[PDB]
Amino acid sequence: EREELAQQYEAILRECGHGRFQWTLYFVLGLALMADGVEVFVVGFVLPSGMLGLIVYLGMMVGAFLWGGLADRLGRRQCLLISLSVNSVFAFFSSFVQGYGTFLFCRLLSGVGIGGSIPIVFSYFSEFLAQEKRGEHLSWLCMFWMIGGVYAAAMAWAIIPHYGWSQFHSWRVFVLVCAFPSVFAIGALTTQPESPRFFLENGKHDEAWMVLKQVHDTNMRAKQRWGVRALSLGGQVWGNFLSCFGPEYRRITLMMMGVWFTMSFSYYGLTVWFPDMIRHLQAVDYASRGAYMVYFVSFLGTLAVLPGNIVSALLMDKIGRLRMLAGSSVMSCVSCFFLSFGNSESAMIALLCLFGGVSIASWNALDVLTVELYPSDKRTTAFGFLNALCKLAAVLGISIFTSFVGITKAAPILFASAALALGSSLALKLPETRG
Ligand SMILES: COCc1nn2c(CN3C[C@@H](CCC(F)(F)F)CC3=O)c(C(F)(F)F)nc2s1
Repeated sequence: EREELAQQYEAILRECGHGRFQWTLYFVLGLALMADGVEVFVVGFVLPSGMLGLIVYLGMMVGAFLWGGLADRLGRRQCLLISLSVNSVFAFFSSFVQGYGTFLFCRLLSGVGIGGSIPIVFSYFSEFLAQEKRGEHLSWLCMFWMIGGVYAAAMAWAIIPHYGWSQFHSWRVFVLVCAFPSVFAIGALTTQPESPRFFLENGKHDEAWMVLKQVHDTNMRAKQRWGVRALSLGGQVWGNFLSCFGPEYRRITLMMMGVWFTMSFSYYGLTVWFPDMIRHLQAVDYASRGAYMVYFVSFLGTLAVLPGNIVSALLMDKIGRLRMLAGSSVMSCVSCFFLSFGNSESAMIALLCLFGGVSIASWNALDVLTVELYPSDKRTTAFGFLNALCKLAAVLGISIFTSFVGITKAAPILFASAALALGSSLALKLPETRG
């Protein structure tokens, strides 16, 4: 069967152990995730400078599902290469455009390219990690999203600190420097093999043996008519997506959808309500008598997330994944309640940092759970579907929370708190990755 092969694969991985190969691949996929973080920041904060920049999220969901589904039939390295190439190509194109139409079309296609970054990188990394400590290592890899977010925030604060709302223009230079991480990720990933789990599942056992030999050698330095092809490939992708909701994985997938949607909705609503709330406070304080404030707030908020991820990774395996996920979701809800006490910009930044640092642990734990609960034959399909669900949640939360801006700080707080409470409730029902 396929369960007995998993035990053999885990035995080979454990016998080899961690080493150079895993860390090199860790940095490669870290660059790949840095690209995704950069694009998320760019869409969330830079593109509006109005509401029509959400097209990039709406394309990120499509790309996430498409690349996740394809990665099971074609490969994690090949499909990640294709997706990162699309993202880099269109991010590079965006710089030379001369209007918002072409600019947003290029950003939409680059978002389609980068949508499948997270699913494929997480499945691809988890397929090289032994069960002994893969939670801590996936949590370590989660850091690179924060690195990319802070990188983009710093480059925006340094390059274009002024609004477009009243390579030559500063924003074009910012665009291409933000595209750089994708190019570095592609260049790094071209030097990596293909995950042997995918080869073994497809039937290329000899290629899986070659990949495992490469891993061991690297670690040893330590211690129309023809259109039926596309039609059938899409058919396999659809069949895997439908099997994710089969007699088994239906309850698991529904719980995963609920928790992922709650987390993403809350986070993406709040991180767009925070700079807007601070800016409205500044406006009313100047009335009590240009854009680099948003980028500085984003830089601080995404930088504050990194200590939380340091603590999460070191404690992911010592404590667990259900315990971490629950103790992070309820703490995120509590911090959403605390958001009321942020009655001034000074406190608003501190509460934003607190919320991010508290919440990163639930995302780490849920990554590990979603890669440990789905077999390799549907890991990337389900992960890409849930990433598309998260992007839709991000669009919905951004829209709602930006509609709340300047009216009341209790509606965003209660929306996020209810979302996180429902997410924590559904997370408590998630089965332990063990079963
Ligand atoms: C989109 O849903 C599938 C996944 N997305 N995703 C991410 C990307 N992040 C990090 C989150 C930070 C929340 C807060 F508040 F803690 F900072 C926001 C987001 O989108 C990661 C990680 F970056 F952590 F590696 N892991 C996965 S799975």
